[PDB]
Amino acid sequence: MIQQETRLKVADNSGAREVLTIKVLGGSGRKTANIGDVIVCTVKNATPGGVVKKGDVVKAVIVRTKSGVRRNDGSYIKFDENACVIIRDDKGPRGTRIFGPVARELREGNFMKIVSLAPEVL
Amino acid sequence: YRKLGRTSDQRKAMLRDLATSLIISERIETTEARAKEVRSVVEKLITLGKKGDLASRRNAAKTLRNVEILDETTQTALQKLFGEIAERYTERQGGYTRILKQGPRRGDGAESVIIELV
Amino acid sequence: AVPKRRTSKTRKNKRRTHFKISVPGMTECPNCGEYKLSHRVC
Amino acid sequence: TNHKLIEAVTKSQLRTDLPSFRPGDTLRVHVRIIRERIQVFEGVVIKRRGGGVSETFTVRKISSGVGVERTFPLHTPKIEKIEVKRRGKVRRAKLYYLRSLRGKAARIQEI
Amino acid sequence: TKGILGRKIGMTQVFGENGELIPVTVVEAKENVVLQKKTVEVDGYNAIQVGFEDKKAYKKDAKSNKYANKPAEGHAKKADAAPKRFIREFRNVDVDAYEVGQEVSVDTFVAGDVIDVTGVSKGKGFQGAIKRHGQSRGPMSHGSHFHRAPGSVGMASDASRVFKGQKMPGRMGGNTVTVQNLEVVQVDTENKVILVKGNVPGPKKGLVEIRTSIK
RNA sequence: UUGGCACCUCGAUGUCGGCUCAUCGCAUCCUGGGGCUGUAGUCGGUCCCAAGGGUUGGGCUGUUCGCCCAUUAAAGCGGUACGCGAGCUGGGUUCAGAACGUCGUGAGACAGUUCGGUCCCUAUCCGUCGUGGGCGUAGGAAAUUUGAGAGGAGCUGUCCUUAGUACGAGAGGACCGGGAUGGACAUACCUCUGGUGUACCAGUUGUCGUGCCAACGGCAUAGCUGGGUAGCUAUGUGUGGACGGGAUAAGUGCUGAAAGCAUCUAAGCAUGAAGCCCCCCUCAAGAUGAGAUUUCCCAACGUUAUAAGAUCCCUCAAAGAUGAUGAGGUUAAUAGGUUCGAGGUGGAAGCAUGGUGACAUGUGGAGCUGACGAAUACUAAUCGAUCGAAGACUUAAU
RNA sequence: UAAGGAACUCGGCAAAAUGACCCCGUAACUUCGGGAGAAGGGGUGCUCUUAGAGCCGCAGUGAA
Ligand SMILES: CC[C@H]1OC(=O)[C@@](C)(F)C(=O)[C@H](C)[C@@H](O[C@@H]2O[C@H](C)C[C@H](N(C)C)[C@H]2O)[C@](C)(OC)C[C@@H](C)C(=O)[C@H](C)[C@H]2N(CCCCn3cc(-c4cccc(N)c4)nn3)C(=O)O[C@]12C
Ligand SMILES: [K+]
Ligand SMILES: [K+]
Ligand SMILES: [Mg+2]
Ligand SMILES: [Mg+2]
Ligand SMILES: [Mg+2]
Ligand SMILES: [Mg+2]
Ligand SMILES: [Mg+2]
Ligand SMILES: [Mg+2]
Ligand SMILES: [Mg+2]
Ligand SMILES: [Mg+2]
Ligand SMILES: [Mg+2]
Ligand SMILES: [Mg+2]
Ligand SMILES: [Mg+2]
Ligand SMILES: [Mg+2]
Ligand SMILES: [Mg+2]
Ligand SMILES: [Mg+2]
Ligand SMILES: [Mg+2]
Ligand SMILES: [Mg+2]
Ligand SMILES: [Mg+2]
Ligand SMILES: [Mg+2]
Ligand SMILES: [Mg+2]
Ligand SMILES: [Mg+2]
Ligand SMILES: [Mg+2]
Ligand SMILES: [Mg+2]
Ligand SMILES: [Mg+2]
Ligand SMILES: [Mg+2]
Ligand SMILES: [Mg+2]
Ligand SMILES: [Mg+2]
Ligand SMILES: [Mg+2]
Ligand SMILES: [Mg+2]
Ligand SMILES: [Mg+2]
Ligand SMILES: [Zn+2]
Repeated sequence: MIQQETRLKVADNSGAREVLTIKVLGGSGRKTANIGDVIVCTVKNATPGGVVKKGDVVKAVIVRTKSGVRRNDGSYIKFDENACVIIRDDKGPRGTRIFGPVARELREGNFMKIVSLAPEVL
Repeated sequence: YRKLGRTSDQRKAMLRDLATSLIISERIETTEARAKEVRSVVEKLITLGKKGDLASRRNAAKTLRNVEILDETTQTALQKLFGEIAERYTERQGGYTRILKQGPRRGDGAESVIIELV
Repeated sequence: AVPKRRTSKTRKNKRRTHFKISVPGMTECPNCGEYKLSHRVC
Repeated sequence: TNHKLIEAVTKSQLRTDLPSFRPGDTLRVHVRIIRERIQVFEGVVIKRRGGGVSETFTVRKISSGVGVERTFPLHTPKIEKIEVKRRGKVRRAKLYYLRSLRGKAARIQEI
Repeated sequence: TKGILGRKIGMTQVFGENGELIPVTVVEAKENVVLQKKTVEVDGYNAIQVGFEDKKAYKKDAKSNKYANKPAEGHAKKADAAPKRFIREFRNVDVDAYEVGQEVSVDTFVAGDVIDVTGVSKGKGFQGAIKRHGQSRGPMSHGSHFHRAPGSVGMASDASRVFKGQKMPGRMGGNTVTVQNLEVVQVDTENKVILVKGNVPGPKKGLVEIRTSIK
């Protein structure tokens, strides 16, 4: 459950460490976003030498949330943190690695490169 | 359950007081709502007495007040409950109390009732 | 906050149409030949 | 019970091959994922709740340093098998205190 | 089309084909009987009257609705049925396919049928604009003295009145509500139960009317 | 709008912005329909019809406004005392303090600025939202209803396919259709995920009690802490609005004269919008025009007693401020108790064993358990009392 | 009080958070006194032996 001003860890090696959510995309009046949704964010904290730098306005896909998600079989998955991945327009990751587990809903979202690079897909 | 115009602790204390008073006197006059709550409290205490084991006695002592009852003998309310009252109700399956309405009080119009052991 | 006009006698009595009490619910007691409230004991 | 009609109409949905387990136990849950494969979720049971066909249980694991929790209805056909690997020693029904712990501080003693 | 009356028992869930969780409402629709057939020639419209949940027979000095009064008893005897607790009319069905006194069984519906369910929603008593009409609160701090009030109720000299239809506090719930395009999940002839996908209006034990969906 | 005028108000018509809640207009921002185009296509420009619905979250500023960030189908313009302070706020602006610049000999002052600075009111009438009582509806009554009329709802994105087809050197890339899935909104509901859960379970601190050990009770925010049933709930679970029929707008015509021809028009005949009337949901016969159907009841002398039927009173909850509604009142499961359960907690007390001891283990998924399910008349719904029609007249009738 | 965490607002107003004792450790600047409780970190229960060994809970200045 990600809204404007929510801060998210970045689960890739693109340079960004923490981002702040600027906008939840996908319609007028949309307030919250979850796993697989795309957000506009600003990089509040970055590591040295990364492609993505502090102060940049980028787009990211949410890959895990504390709220988690509910699947049609009545099962749920929840994570210990909110983490996102910086993406390009082609939905490919800007970084070259993905850290930590990501939700399988990314596959339905067509973030196949992220799913492939993830060390675990639950 | 009713709130009886009291906070939780006050209500619990009043219910313990009323139940012990009913055990001591076998018949008391109070308000209707008070009696409608006291009946459940007192009947559960009598159930504990009919059980009669040490655990049931200690559970009853959780609720009963420490009031002595004076043939110049002396016994506590818990003793009376686990002796005389339990023995009198050994063969009855619930319904140990009955409420009898009497009409409003002069001072505040409260519906006075008498609740007594059957 | 305050009445704009005084209330007429007519309006006051119309309002008081329902302001009354009812005779209590009472039944005869057999032995004593008196009356009591229904579902109450002497 | 619950309502007799509800119990009667949902009796057929209940499974009779699930092992007994309690919170604090480690389970391997073999979940069918679909190309139909089985993915094993191994972790500690932190909560069981509800009753009848509505009963659910939650299992928690640490995946690459990130806590993950999976909640399943007890009688979902999507679970192939449940194996009780370990029998933990706990003092309460809901192990929510494990969420804020990490490493050895999150260890659960065995029976 | 098709129609039946029942009592809402409660909510539960089932597992469908491919294992998806289907939340369902259990409706007990036993003891449904056609009491009357209204026609255009006599009543001016076509409908079937269905009674549901047999009640006790008439007795002298009955003090509650548990016992049929003499008008209700005569109405039921005309159909050769026991007096019923709930009586409702169905205009959607075709009256030429029913006889007076015939049972309306749960087997009338079939799994997969699309239905509309009507019932009286749960009562909530006197409620304010925030809950009843879903309005916004005023600020809870910053000196505010406006929290759950309804707000301005009109304009100035024009119009010097509050319009009809203004949203204000008042009794909430207890209204007839129709939920449309639900699905029948399962029909269980024994126990006379219909499982409706989703949820329906009203408290447990409340009367519900199941009809074939208009749309 | 800035003004002009000075006609209501100075025995008071509270001023800006914001919040809450809207409501109306159309010179239409989006969506729907259409003409022209310097309209190849995708996009645009302009004009006409169209007010059904929709029309944002932030940074700065008291701000309105405006600029900017990021969205969106779109972020329309106006009216309602520049809507709305007996609904709120009070940052700004007519107050007493103080200071700067400036003007003044001065007291003080300001096309200025700066820090600080009390927002009263128990609703009589109309109005509005709910909810009862009386009478009427030509007998009385129970239930089921028709629908005059009224209210609600009315939005829209993206993707796939048609089709990489039509068009186009190329780049690019359709209409018309057909499928899928969302955003916002509305509504119902607690199976699920969670919240709450002050008479549920457990752990724990200080202190005072129950004579002591043990076990418990009081108080400390429910002392605190970890869970949690019902109920109530959203952030949770379902459902709804892109349909169709009739009549139309701007348009487009067919046939067709006045006017030999031409011409959508003058008479005729079609077609044509998210708009109109229906379709969908809700209320509705005080619809005094008071409707309909089925069933029940039937007296004598205004009076007495009554019928069918209601109530009073009492036990209550799915209902509820109170009335009202619904479940029941002994020919009874309505509530309480009792017994058995579901769920919740998580292993009672006592005793035994092990340990120096704090403790541990076993008896034993134990003990306890508000609201949830069932069974059971043990307790209380006693006796009783009140109301309640007797069916008018006139005219026609196969 | 889920998720979020000043997006509220003129303004974090109000509330939340901090808080005791013991031990580590502490910057610019300075009128050399200060700044300073700067900041930031560790330990508190119970039992037994004479600093060790144990015991229990989600939590030990377990409340205020
Ligand atoms: C809080 C109560 C006071 O209300 C108000 O102060 C306000 C908030 F209601 C208020 O300011 C009203 C609104 C005022 O009226 C406005 O006047 C404007 C000029 C015009 C406007 N309209 C016509 C456009 C009017 O509505 C005025 C003049 O009160 C000062 C009304 C007149 C009749 C007036 O003087 C009245 C009598 C005024 N007052 C003097 C207080 C004088 C100041 N004060 C004294 C105290 C106090 C005294 C003792 C103890 C304590 N603890 C406090 N608190 N405040 C009182 O003792 O009581 C009230 C009612
Ligand atoms: K729930
Ligand atoms: K009528
Ligand atoms: Mg009470
Ligand atoms: Mg207390
Ligand atoms: Mg359980
Ligand atoms: Mg708000
Ligand atoms: Mg307040
Ligand atoms: Mg002017
Ligand atoms: Mg003049
Ligand atoms: Mg004036
Ligand atoms: Mg005046
Ligand atoms: Mg126009
Ligand atoms: Mg800021
Ligand atoms: Mg104004
Ligand atoms: Mg006003
Ligand atoms: Mg001054
Ligand atoms: Mg000078
Ligand atoms: Mg200040
Ligand atoms: Mg109509
Ligand atoms: Mg439940
Ligand atoms: Mg719950
Ligand atoms: Mg002791
Ligand atoms: Mg004391
Ligand atoms: Mg004291
Ligand atoms: Mg919170
Ligand atoms: Mg939280
Ligand atoms: Mg934070
Ligand atoms: Mg802000
Ligand atoms: Mg703001
Ligand atoms: Mg403060
Ligand atoms: Mg302290
Ligand atoms: Zn008497």
